[PDB]
Amino acid sequence: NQLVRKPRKRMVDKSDVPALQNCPQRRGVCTRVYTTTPKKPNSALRKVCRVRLTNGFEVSSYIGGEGHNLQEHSVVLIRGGRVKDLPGVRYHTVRGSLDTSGVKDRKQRSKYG
Amino acid sequence: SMQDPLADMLTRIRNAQMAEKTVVSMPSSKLKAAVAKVLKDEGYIADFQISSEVKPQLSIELKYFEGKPVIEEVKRISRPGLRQYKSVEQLVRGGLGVSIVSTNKGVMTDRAARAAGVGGEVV
Amino acid sequence: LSVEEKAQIVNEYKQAEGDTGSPEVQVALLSANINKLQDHFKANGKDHHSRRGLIRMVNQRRKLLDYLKGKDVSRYTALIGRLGLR
RNA sequence: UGAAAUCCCCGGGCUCAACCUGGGAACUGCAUCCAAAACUACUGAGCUAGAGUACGGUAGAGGGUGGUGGAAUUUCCUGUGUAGCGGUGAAAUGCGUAGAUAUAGGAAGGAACACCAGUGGCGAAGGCGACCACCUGGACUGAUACUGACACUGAGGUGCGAAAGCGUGGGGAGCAAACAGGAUUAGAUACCCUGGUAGUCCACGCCGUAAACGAUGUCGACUAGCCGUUGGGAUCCUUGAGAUCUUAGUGGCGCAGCUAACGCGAUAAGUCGACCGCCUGGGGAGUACGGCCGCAAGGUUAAAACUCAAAUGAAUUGACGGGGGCCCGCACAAGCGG
Repeated sequence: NQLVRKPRKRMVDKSDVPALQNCPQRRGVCTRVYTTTPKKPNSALRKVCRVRLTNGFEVSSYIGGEGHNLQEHSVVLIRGGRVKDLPGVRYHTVRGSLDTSGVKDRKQRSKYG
Repeated sequence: SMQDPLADMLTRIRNAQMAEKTVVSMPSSKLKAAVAKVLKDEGYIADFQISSEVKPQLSIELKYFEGKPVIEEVKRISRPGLRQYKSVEQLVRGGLGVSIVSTNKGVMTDRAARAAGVGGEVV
Repeated sequence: LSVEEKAQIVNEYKQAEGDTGSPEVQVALLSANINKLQDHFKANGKDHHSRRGLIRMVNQRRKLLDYLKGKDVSRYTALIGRLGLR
């Protein structure tokens, strides 16, 4: 009777990947490439790329190589996925629309001897 | 106010099965306090003896069936929206002593063609 | 409110002499008491604890009239034509 | 009637299988028509058990308007009088050619009503304490007579709402946000002292909030006992010094049951019912923006972005405390010495 006069409304769940609006990947251009420091238990010098996505959105993506060359105006593809240490990043630069290099041998996303 | 009288039967019964009270008296009404006849035909006997003239109080003679009573859970009533108006989709708990039915023609359970109402189980 | 006022408001609303309980008599016993209390609340306007006993008499009269109007409009029209109501 | 496909069960054809296909089932639905009359509708008449009326009788800080008291503080007059004000974690301001706490005295003025005072009472809540009168509300209580479901709840709405604030005008003892000093401390913007305007008080109007709490919505029915208490009533050999049952409140334990536990336990957090309000991880935030209200202070309705993997409840062990109680040791001071 209380349920009949207003029913139970379900709560919507927002995306935790706001940019790339329901897309798997979405390319942008690197605004700035830099390093920032992890959250309190961890310590490293981890390479980020602030990218301006082609939606007009402007997010920070992670570069998960063992050394990269995204040189300050590159044309990366990003994909979803948070990096728990870096506070306020939500994306990964995929490794293979620009550069892949190294040894990796325990691969993707990699190179192929 | 008091505005569901046969859930007041099934609660006066239940609270005295929860005590060890011998008899429950209550000022209840026609055929849906011959729910009491159904409940204590299929089940047991009582005297059950609706007995006055102008305040006709019925007196279930509960009995205690060895050790701990046989009414474990009764109520399951409808009053608004709490409800059974079924067409057989009605209770089958153990398939036993099933569910008093309270509608248009005669209070029974599970024997004739169909047509549900409401009550609730012996066990 | 008085003993002899309340006996005389019974006396011209009786309807079968032993009666003091019909919604004729009760609405008349209330309507008289509401009117006589209106003298009190012009003089005593800060008395809120006794306004509430008056608003109870207004609401007890409105329920009794809605009872009688839905039940017998001929007794309702006569009662409302007495008592100066509506 | 619910197209066919699909889905489903049984088959047939693809070399098997996808896939293709036959037949069935299903499509929980809809409308029409015929029957039944346990029940929540409706219509007609009833009944008295819910609810209300008349009639006594008590109890009450229920409310409102006036008045009268008594104790104390302060401030004023006049008298008697002589050095002061050894608060406290410690001293600093008002006093003597102006008499100093002050008399056995008088007058004025506000404001609060000791004792009674009580897990007491009344009120819907907020609240209400002197006494008397007047005006008035509801309960409780006893029999009897009457009405005959007249009831319950309640989104909207509309009233009433501690304090403090706010206009507008009286009032102004005492107390006292602000503030002045005086202390205390690294500082002290505070806790302590001496003052002290708003405010507190009265009238009318506004606000509309509180840890507005029993952190527990209202109504109704049922479910072991024992011990108090308030207002009634009835029975008891009856002196009551009383006793018992019965009601409506207010408390202390506690069986069943429930509870995460604490605990609740006829004043349920048990057992059920009717209706309403509300909640959906923590922050952001009861916040922005809008609307409504307010004279203002602001209230009420009320989010998102972003952020974090937690916050949270209750109990347990420990450690700790400028918590408490017991206990001990040249720990405390007797006839030692840098």
